[PDB]
Amino acid sequence: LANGTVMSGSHWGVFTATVENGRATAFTPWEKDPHPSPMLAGVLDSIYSPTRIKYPMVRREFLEKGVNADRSTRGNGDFVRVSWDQALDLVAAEVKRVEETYGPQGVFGGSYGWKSPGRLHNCTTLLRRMLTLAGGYVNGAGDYSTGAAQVIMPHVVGTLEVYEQQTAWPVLAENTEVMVFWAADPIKTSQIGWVIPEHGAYPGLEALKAKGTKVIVIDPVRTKTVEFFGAEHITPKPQTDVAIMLGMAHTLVAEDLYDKDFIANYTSGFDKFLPYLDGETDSTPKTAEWAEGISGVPAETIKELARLFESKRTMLAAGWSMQRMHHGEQAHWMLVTLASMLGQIGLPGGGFGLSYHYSGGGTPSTSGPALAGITDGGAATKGPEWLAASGASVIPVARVVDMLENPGAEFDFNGTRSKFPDVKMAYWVGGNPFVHHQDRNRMVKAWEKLETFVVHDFQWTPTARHADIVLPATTSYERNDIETIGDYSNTGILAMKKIVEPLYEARSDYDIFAAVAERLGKGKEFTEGKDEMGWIKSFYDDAAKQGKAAGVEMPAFDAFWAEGIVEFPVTDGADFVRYASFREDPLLNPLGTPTGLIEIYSKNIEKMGYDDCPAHPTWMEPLERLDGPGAKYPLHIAASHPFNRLHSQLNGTVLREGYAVQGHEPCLMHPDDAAARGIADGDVVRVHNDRGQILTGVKVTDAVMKGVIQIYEGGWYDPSDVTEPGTLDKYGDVNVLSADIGTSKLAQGNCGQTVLAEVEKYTGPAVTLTGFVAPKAAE
Ligand SMILES: NC1=NC(=O)C2=N[C@H]3C(S)=C(S)[C@@H](COP(=O)(O)OP(=O)(O)OC[C@H]4O[C@@H](n5cnc6c(=O)[nH]c(N)nc65)[C@H](O)[C@@H]4O)O[C@H]3NC2=N1
Ligand SMILES: NC1=NC(=O)C2=N[C@H]3C(S)=C(S)[C@@H](COP(=O)(O)OP(=O)(O)OC[C@H]4O[C@@H](n5cnc6c(=O)[nH]c(N)nc65)[C@H](O)[C@@H]4O)O[C@H]3NC2=N1
Repeated sequence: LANGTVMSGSHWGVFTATVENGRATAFTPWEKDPHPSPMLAGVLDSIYSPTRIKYPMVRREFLEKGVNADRSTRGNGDFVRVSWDQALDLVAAEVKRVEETYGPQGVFGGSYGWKSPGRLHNCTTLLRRMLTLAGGYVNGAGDYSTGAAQVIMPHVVGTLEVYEQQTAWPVLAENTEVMVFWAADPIKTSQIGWVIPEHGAYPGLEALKAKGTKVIVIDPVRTKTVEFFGAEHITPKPQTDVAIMLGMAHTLVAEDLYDKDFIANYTSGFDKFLPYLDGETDSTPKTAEWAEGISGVPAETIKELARLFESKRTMLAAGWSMQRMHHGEQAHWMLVTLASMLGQIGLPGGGFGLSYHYSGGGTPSTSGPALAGITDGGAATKGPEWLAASGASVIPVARVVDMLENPGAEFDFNGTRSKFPDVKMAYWVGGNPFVHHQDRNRMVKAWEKLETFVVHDFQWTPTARHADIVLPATTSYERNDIETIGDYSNTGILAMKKIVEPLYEARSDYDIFAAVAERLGKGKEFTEGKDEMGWIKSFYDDAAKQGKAAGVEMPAFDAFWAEGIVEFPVTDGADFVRYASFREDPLLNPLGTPTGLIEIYSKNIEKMGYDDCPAHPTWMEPLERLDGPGAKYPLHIAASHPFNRLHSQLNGTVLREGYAVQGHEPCLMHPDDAAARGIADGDVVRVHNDRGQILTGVKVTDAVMKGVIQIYEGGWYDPSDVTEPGTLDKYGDVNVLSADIGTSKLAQGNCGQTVLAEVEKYTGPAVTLTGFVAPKAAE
C-alpha cells in the first residue's frame, strides 16, 4: 500500500495530500496560497464519509415497471443494487428509447452544476458529448448567479460585464479613497473558484486596510467583511437597494452636484430618466425621504453618502444577491446609472466593479496562454434538424420546472418568443437541483412528468436520492487531470494528480459515458482513441505551443508533470484600469451598445414592451418584501451563500458538526425577533410560509438586522414523507420556501432571495434525521 505525498487542487485551492497505506489522511494547503480555506478538511472527508455512493443502484419501482412506475415515491430510498453491466445497458436503452420515441427535444441535458474543476473530467461537458452522439438534447442558458445582470448589462454597457476582469487590486490600493461593498461579502465568497482559486482577493483587501481607505458596507447582515475593516455599515431592508440608489441620484440632481460633463459625453438617455426621477411622470419625486419610507435607511444618511461618493475617488463593488430577486435587472442597471452620475468610470480607482467578490476578480492577469479541454463536439457536427413545434432547443436555466408543467407554451426571453419543448427524461451530473432550484414542493410534483431520471454523483444528495438510476462517480482525487489556477489571473497550470484508487465500485464520469456511447455504436467517436493521459497531454501541448508563440517558455509535458505546476509572469496586468480606453477617447473606443455610449434609457428595451422591465431603471414592487403593503409574512430570509460549504457540497462531512444546531441547518435571528416568539438560542424552530415548511436550529445574534433571518442555501432537503404534499423538511433546505418565478420577461432569472416567512418554536413530535446516512439498501 502506498505511503507518500501528492499535490493536487480543487474548487477550494491547491493542496498536498498525505497518503498512509493507500488512504488520504490529511490535506495541507499549498505554501504559496495567501489565504487557505478552512473547508479543505471537509473536502478530504467527502471522499470517505457515510454518504459516499458505493454501487450502481436502480429504484425498485422503476426496475419493475419502467414508464408505468408510480413516480410519487421517488426519494423514499427504495433502491436495488445492480451490476455495472446491467446499469449501463439500461441507461443506454433508455437514452435510445427516448431519442427514437420523442426526438432530441425529449431529453433535457442542461445538467446545471458546479461539479469539480478539471479540463478532462468535466462531467457536464462529457454528458453533452454523449448526448450529441445519441441524437441531441435540450440545453440550458445563463446561470443561477447573474441570471438577470448578465442579460441587462449587454444592453447598458455593451458586454456581459459580470465575468470580466476588474480594475486591478494594486490600482485600488494606490488610488481609491472610498471603497463600497454593496450586497457583497468578499471575505466569505472569495474562498472558492470555478477553476482552481489563487485567493487573490485577500492580499488586495489587506492592502486597503493598511492604507486606511474608508470602507462602507451595504448589507442587511454584519458580515466578516464589515468586521475585518471596522466598516461603516448600512442595513437596508432586503430588496430595497434600488430605492436607496434613486434617493441618492435625486439628491445629486437637487443639490446640483452630479457630473454633467460625464453624463453629456459618455451616456445616452439621461433626459428620459430625469422626469421619472423628479416625479413628473408619476407624481412621486424619488427623494431621500421617499427612499427612507421604503428602505428604512435614514434620509440624511442617504444624502451624506451621495455627497461623499461625489467628492472622493469611489469604487462601487457590487455583489449578486440583489439581482437574484424579482426585477433583479434593475439593481445593477441603476448602480451603473448612479456610477455614471458620479463621473469616475474609467479613472484609476473609481467607477464600479461586479466581480471583486468572485473567483479573484481584480487579481493581476499574467501573460500566459489559455488552457483548453474536452468539448461536447457540437462545434464540428451537424446536430439535430430543429424548428419551432417540438419547441426551443435551449431554455433559461431557472425555467426548468415551468418547462415541465407547460410543454408547448410560449415564453419571452430578451425580446424573442420561444416554445417550451416536451421533455420526458433528464440526465443530471455534477449538480444538485433538488437543493439549488426554487420552490421544492412545486418541483417535486412537476418531476412526475419525467419518465426517467438518471443521476451521477459521489455523495447521496437529495438529487441522487430522487433518481430512477444512480451511478457512483469518483472524486477528482481518484483520477488525473489538468486545470488553470485563477479564473481571471491565469497564475499558472496545475497537474491534478491521482491521490488514491477509486473507492468501492465508483467510476469516473468519462468511463461511464464512454461505456454508454459504446452501446449506442459510437465508442470511438466519444473517446477519439485517446486514454486519460493522452487527453491531458494534448491539452498541455496545445497550451505550450500557444505559449511559445507569445514568448512564454514552458517545459515539455513530462517535466511539467514531475514539477506538478507551471507559473506565468505578470507583465502589465497590474496596471489594468477597466473602461480607461473608453474614458480616454469614446469615439475611437466606443462601447458595444447601439449608441456606443452607456445607455441609461434603452430604445431597444422600450420596443420589447415588457411591463416588468421598463426602458430605464425603475422602482417596482416585488412579489413580496419585508414591510411591503399587504405582505403576509413578517421576516425576510437572507437565503445567501454558505460560509462553510460550496452550495450543498460538504454538507455530508465532519464540518457540519461545527455549525449544525441540534442537527439542523442554522438560522440566525435577531434577539428582538426571537424574544417576541418566545425563542431561545439553540431551539429548533419551524420556518414556514404558503409554499412550504422546514426545521432549522436558531442562533440568536444581532449580526442580522431586525426583520431578517439568515438561512444559507445548500442544506440537504430531508423530507419526512415523499408521498405527502408539502411534507416537512427535517434538515433545512431554504429553497422549500422560495418562489419559482422569473426576474422579468427580459432575463427570466431566478428570484431565490425574494423570500418572506414566519418562524415559530417547534413543539411537534421529535424527528429523526435521515439525510446524512446512506439509504439502507446502499450500504
Ligand atoms: N464560501 C462560499 N460558498 C459558496 O457557496 C459560494 N458560491 C459561489 C457562487 S456560485 C457565487 S455565484 C457567488 C455569489 O456571490 P453573491 O454576491 O450572490 O453572494 P450572496 O452570499 O448570495 O450575497 C452577498 C451578500 O448580499 C447580502 N444581501 C442579501 N440580500 C441583500 C439585499 O437585498 N441588499 C443588500 N445590500 N445586500 C443583500 C447578503 O447578506 C450577503 O452578505 O459566491 C461564490 N462564492 C461562494 N463562497
Ligand atoms: N435560494 C437560493 N439562493 C442562492 O443564492 C442560490 N445560489 C444559486 C447559485 S449562484 C448556484 S451557482 C447554484 C449552485 O447549485 P449547484 O447544483 O452547482 O450546487 P453544488 O452543491 O456545487 O452541486 C454540485 C454537485 O456535483 C457533485 N460533483 C462534483 N464533482 C463531480 C464529478 O466529478 N462528477 C459527478 N458526477 N458529480 C460531481 C457534487 O458532489 C455536488 O453534489 O445554487 C443556486 N441556488 C440558490 N438558491
